[PDB]
Amino acid sequence: SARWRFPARPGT
Amino acid sequence: GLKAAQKTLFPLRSIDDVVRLFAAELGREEPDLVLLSLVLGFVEHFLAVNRVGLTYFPVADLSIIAALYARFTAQIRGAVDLSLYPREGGVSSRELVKKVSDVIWNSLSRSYFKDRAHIQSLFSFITGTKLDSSGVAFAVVGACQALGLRDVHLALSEDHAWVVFGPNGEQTAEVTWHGKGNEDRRGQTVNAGVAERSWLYLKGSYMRCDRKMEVAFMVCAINPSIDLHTDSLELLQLQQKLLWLLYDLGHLERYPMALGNLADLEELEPTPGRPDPLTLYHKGIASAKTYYRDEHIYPYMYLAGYHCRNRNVREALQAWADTATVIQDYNYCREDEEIYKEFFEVANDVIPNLLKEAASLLEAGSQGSALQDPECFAHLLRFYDGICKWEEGSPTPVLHVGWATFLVQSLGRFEGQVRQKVRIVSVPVLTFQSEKMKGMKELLVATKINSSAIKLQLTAQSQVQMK
Repeated sequence: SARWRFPARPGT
Repeated sequence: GLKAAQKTLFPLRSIDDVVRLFAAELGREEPDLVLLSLVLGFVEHFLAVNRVGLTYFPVADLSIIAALYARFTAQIRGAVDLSLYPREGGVSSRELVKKVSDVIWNSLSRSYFKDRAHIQSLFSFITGTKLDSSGVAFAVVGACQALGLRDVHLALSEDHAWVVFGPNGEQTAEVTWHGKGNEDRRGQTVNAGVAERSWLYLKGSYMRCDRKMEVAFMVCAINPSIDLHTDSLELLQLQQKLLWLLYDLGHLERYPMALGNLADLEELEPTPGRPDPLTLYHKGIASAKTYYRDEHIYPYMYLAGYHCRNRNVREALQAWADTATVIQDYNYCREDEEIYKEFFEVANDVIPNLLKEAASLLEAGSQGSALQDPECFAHLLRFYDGICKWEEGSPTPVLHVGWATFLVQSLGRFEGQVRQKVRIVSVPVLTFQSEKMKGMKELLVATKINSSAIKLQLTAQSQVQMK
């Protein structure tokens, strides 16, 4: 399932 | 509540029509954050969340978009009565900003997963009553714009969001949560966090957005992920086009992370005639040095990751060394765990894997190997020195014996004859800032690295086993 990350934080 | 001029490009029938809309708004006195976030959320919903029936692009009809816009503006205008909160000077009050924050917060579903994808936009707020952490802060700023509160702006660190407002733009307010099982400070300033010298508040060298940088934030907040192994090409393209629009207009000049995101997109699919990824990573680092006192970590992490993916060992190590040279001047505090996790993963997974492969390729006869370059060994040591110095004076420790096993392993990937070439000079040549690394210096050139002594020096452990 797809997750949230802080916008434009590098990496995956 | 849209103006006639804002409606003339609908219906939006392609990526380029969405870009035209963004161009037209960015050319207005103030771009309409509510309109733009609804459009992005709409197109993201139908390109990433539910693609049933997609044939090219989800056409955004004005009737649909205007109805969503009216639900938002109705909700905020009905719930926030401005007469109760008089505005002298074109400046908003803390009570008003808290009221708007409360209206957004109290509108959210009582229970939901906050770490889900695609809950960042006002489309998600209206249709699902769900937002992610930073999405709440953006929504508060959108609602304030809808109310005419021109002084309310988004503030961003590398892992959190809040608002600035008030006389001269100098007031700060927390409007959303951070992290998980952390304690909510909504309404409060960020001054204690700045004073503590935590990474989360960047020693005060955080981004203070204007409305065009708020547009950049929403564009960075686009999430092309359909699931863990597939991205939407359409949304990647849209993001990339919108970032270039913003770039050309000057609106990424003070936004290092956005320049990094753009560089990453160019690596995946380069746009003819544009700067190379490396150029863009270096622009991001230059933006952090110019505007933010070189106090940001992610510009160097972005760079280091590019080098790592391209198996540029020397340049990756250099860039992670530079990451650590930034963090050394922070105190590791309670809500900085995301950056701890980042450094942990670099030290304890990514560098080891890179060096393991380099060791195999050296065995295979590679020339100019990082493992034969004493400058590379110096970057490895600068990386650890910055992390050790970070830990100094911090309310919470950083290093533990889990790190020491990897340090010994990594050191050991360089032959003693390479290691011996680095001269460690006191205040290649390297100066250490940290007391831990200064004490480790003699141990760093032995043919056989003394693993137990290294462990003792890196950690709080001071004794060996009794038996």
